[PDB]
Amino acid sequence: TDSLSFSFINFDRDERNLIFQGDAHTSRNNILQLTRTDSNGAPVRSTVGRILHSAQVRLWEKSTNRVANFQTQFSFFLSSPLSNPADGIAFFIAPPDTTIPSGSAGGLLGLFNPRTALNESANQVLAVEFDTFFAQNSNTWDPNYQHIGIDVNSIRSSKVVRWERREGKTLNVLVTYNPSTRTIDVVATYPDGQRYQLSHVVDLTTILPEWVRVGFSAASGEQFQTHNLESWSFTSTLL
Amino acid sequence: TDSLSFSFINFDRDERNLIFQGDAHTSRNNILQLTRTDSNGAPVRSTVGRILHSAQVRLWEKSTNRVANFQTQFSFFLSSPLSNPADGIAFFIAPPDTTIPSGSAGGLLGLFNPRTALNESANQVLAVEFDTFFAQNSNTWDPNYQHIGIDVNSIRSSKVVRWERREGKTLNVLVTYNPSTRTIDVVATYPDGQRYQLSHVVDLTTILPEWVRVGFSAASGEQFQTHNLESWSFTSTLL
Ligand SMILES: CO[C@H]1O[C@H](CO)[C@@H](O)[C@H](O[C@H]2O[C@H](CO)[C@@H](O)[C@H](O)[C@@H]2O)[C@@H]1O
Ligand SMILES: CO[C@H]1O[C@H](CO)[C@@H](O)[C@H](O[C@H]2O[C@H](CO)[C@@H](O)[C@H](O)[C@@H]2O)[C@@H]1O
Ligand SMILES: *[C@@H]1O[C@H](CO)[C@@H](O)[C@H](O)[C@H]1NC(C)=O
Ligand SMILES: *[C@@H]1O[C@H](CO)[C@@H](O)[C@H](O)[C@H]1NC(C)=O
Ligand SMILES: [Ca+2]
Ligand SMILES: [Ca+2]
Ligand SMILES: [Mn+2]
Ligand SMILES: [Mn+2]
Repeated sequence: TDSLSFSFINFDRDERNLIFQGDAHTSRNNILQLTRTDSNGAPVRSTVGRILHSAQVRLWEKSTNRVANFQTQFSFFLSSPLSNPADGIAFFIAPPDTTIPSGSAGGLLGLFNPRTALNESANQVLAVEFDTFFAQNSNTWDPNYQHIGIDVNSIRSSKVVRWERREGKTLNVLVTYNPSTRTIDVVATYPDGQRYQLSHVVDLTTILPEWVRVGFSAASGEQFQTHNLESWSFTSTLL
Repeated sequence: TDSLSFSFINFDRDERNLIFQGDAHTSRNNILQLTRTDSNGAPVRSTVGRILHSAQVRLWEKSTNRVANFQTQFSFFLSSPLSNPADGIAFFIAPPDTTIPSGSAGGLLGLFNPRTALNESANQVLAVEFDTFFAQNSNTWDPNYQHIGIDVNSIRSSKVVRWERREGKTLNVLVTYNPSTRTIDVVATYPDGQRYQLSHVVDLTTILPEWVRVGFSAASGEQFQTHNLESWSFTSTLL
């Protein structure tokens, strides 16, 4: 596979190219609802949902020292009745057989096991997190504010920028990887022009295997919110 | 899925996004060898191989009357010691669960069952065939010359154009579907400029289900040749 691209303007109840994990489901409004809701659509405690595209990405080739670039765009909104809604949504990249770790329903965002969430040698994941919950006695790795973070094999972000959750409002995001500069760049905006930018230098060939899957994860622990993925496009080329 | 694209500059022995059926395999020269070879690489009798991309294409949407377009490019060469090498290679589109029919190793090109190969109501397939074998007492549906054909639910092509097989030589092909004119167009060239063109009006929403897979099939019966797929790119958008 030397190039791969796909897009979801919205999400289809009869989709065939998504792997659904945990509580992820497609709503009647063509929204990918990652986390569990009750019969009235209200968010509930202790839930993880994830999606991965069924098509795998060749991120690099050992035999030839080629590396892929990628560009991905997505939009989402979060809703909750709580003053401290939790826990957040992340774009992520992981080995193709990745599954939801035990104990990941909460501040580990469906990406990490509590026993190894800070142990880089035990993980293989790149994530861009939109983290709404930062209580310092439970999310001890977090900054003391809502934030966007680039995560490399750890729930402790390598880089963060302060971010403002806006109840019910859509955030649009562009994430790119440049293999020649080994840079992940993140740009996120709200419709009124409020902008967030974050970057981190990481050689993805050192943290991920040759073939990966890409997708999204979200979770709630004892505090909760819906995590509503509205759209997603992805392009990759193996230079 | 509102758009899907992928490409193979050549073929990877460690590919992850191809469904291999029958004798299809990837050679040490990064060639997709569809049909069976012996230990010396020589083609053998009575073999079918097919590949399908693992990602499914939404060809149309019943709920919304949207229809996809697609453009696909590929190249292949055929090799054989015989005066009458057989049987040919086809690009095809079929339901996602499609498998090799029994008795398809020969002039049915790995696409049809002998009992229903001419019964349109029993099939769901669009194929563009490159047919090298036309003996009139066994391939009774064929023109009496080598040909490119557009096949709609039948091994008897809806449209044909005379074509010249060239031993060991690469043919480059572009196939497109225009949903507004419901036209399949085929253009094939050899490096010296020799050109072949063929088109056929067929409403794909009337012959194929909403979700399909795309790929290639080749077969040999009592006469034989290798069917060597060199490259393949595919793009589709659901307008
Ligand atoms: C009200 O819940 C907060 O206080 C509790 C007691 O200190 C914590 O157990 C609780 O942590 C869990 O919920 C959060 C938010 O969903 C989650 O981030 C964390 O991983 C735990 O699941 C929370 O701090
Ligand atoms: C020498 O084989 C030709 O003559 C035989 C006797 O008439 C046929 O059985 C034979 O047909 C089978 O092979 C061809 C070529 O591979 C294939 O197109 C056909 O479907 C049969 O498998 C062939 O005509
Ligand atoms: C980190 O994880 C690896 C693999 O599970 C393990 O060998 C190592 O001991 C762990 N480190 C700590 C400090 O637990
Ligand atoms: C064609 O196929 C259909 C479905 O298998 C069958 O009902 C029909 O009788 C077939 N026609 C003939 C002439 O065999
Ligand atoms: Ca957190
Ligand atoms: Ca034939
Ligand atoms: Mn965080
Ligand atoms: Mn024919």
